[PDB]
Amino acid sequence: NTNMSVPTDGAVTTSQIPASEQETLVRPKPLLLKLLKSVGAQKDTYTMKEVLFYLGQYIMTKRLYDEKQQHIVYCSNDLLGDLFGVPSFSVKEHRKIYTMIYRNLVV
Amino acid sequence: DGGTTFEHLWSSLEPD
Repeated sequence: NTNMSVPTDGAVTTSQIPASEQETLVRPKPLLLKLLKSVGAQKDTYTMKEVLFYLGQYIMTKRLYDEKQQHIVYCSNDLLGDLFGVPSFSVKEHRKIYTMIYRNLVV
Repeated sequence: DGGTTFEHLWSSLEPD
């Protein structure tokens, strides 16, 4: 008996195989590299998670986002927003985030 | 969603 109703989290692959692709390291530009390496990036190749990590440092440390709404990043007059293809951006739009970064990498 | 910190929602927006 087990009254502890817990999900059996394990590598159980009967019908499906986990949808997991090798996290593609993205290709940067000098502009990205300057922001990355200036916020503590040791890498020259980095995955999407690492973009979130390092690119987020840049937005934070420069305080390019709004004062009242953290989910609203202006970064206007900077290269960041520009390069994303935007005047400002919302971190709520995941798809936009991917594409704004993807705009700057080669695949 | 309230006022979720830029620190988290940005760094946690990746698929998996």
